[PDB]
Amino acid sequence: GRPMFAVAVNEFIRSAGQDSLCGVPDINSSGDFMPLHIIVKEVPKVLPCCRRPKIKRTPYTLNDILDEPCPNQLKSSDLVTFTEPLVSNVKASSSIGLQILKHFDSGAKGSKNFITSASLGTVVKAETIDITKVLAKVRTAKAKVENDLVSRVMKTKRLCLGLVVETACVAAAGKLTEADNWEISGHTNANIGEAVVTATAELDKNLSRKIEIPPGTALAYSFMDLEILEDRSLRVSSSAG
Amino acid sequence: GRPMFAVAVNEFIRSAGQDSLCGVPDINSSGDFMPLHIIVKEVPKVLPCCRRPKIKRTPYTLNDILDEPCPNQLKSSDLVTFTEPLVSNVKASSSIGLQILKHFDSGAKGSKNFITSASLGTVVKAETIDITKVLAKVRTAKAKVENDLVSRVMKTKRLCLGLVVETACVAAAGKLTEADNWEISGHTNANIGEAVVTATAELDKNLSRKIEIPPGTALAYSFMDLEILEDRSLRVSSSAG
Repeated sequence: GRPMFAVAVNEFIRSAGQDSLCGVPDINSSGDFMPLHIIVKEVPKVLPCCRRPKIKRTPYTLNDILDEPCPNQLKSSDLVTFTEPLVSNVKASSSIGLQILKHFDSGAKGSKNFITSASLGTVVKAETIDITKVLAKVRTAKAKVENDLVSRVMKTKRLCLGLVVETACVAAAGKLTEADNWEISGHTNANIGEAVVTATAELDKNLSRKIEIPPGTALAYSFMDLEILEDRSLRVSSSAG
Repeated sequence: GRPMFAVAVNEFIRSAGQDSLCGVPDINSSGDFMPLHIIVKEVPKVLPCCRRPKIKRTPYTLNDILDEPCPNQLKSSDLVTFTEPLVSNVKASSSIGLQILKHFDSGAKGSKNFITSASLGTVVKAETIDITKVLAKVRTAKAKVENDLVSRVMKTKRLCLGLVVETACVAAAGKLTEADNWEISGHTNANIGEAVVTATAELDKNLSRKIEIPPGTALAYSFMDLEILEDRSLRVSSSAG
């Protein structure tokens, strides 16, 4: 489930060829990785900034963080349509493979690999209506010290903020989410509601698991590093992941 | 040159589909990114572990760092043969594009993109003969406090070490390097000495620059994080970049 979703996510990212893309961690968290949402990077307390930071969802958006409002309207358009499954092999010993084996109650009966097949259908791109206006607000606004995330970020040096600016999602019939503020898009001829991932034991075709990826689910996203300066002003920069 | 090499590197990495791969920064540094070489990650003093670390070549290898020797023999084999050029577009405003424009003395005469074409020929994979034996030595050996890199790493918390374990290189007729300790490989039917990258002004086909990538040049590599514990013992872990 959560590992088989990661298979879908990794497959899309490997096919897209964009280095900046980050994977969405689970289906349940999808809504937290839409444009204008805020993510946090916290570097593990054990490691001395010698490990990649851990990226964590938050419930906040940019407007929860700015002293003055800012345009929150988003748009979505079709990005790619996969007409064939994305096929890979996962070794049972890898992190993903052990996670998958957890779902097989009696084990995989000696299988050393899982054959994974991800049918993604139509994937769409969500983004702000006018990224220029949002960047302009970042130049002009200040951070609300009232905000608890803002306070914690300004007092701690190990909390770093990220601003999601673009998200690749599996298609939906209408609005991708109800919580975010979407322009009314179009009813294009696309594949909706058929995204599915399967994993099969290498040594038993009848030993498989399968998850549906619900319409609208975010698969991957790109974000900008968001710095809060000591005078509460802001600055965004392009990240790499 | 250095930007057009980065075009080659990024093209290979985008084609390979391995998330762990890191790009070699320049042709001149290639030898420092072969298996068993040591890299350093230093996080910028300005950023509070909120930026990706900067990866830096060093002149050291694992045996410069261990108290006891360790097998240093490497092997190489053919990985992929590109039969067609890898074609992309670089915007003149991007970091890579401005770097490329520096090489055009009078400017690009208003061109907003560069058409880049990377002919990589046969790319080979360099790796240790027996990674198991090297990991075993990492489990058993200690770090030489005599070593200046070792001392600096143990006293500072912002210096992190990396151990290169696999390198993708453009093919060579014989040994990829003279400095490293290679087994004698094979004289396979491969394309050697034809790797070239070109960039052309979008608005003038007669305005171009071109670099040759010398046989044996490392393009990308994967590394393990190498930790020195307070008791001078060691530990490696898989990285992601």
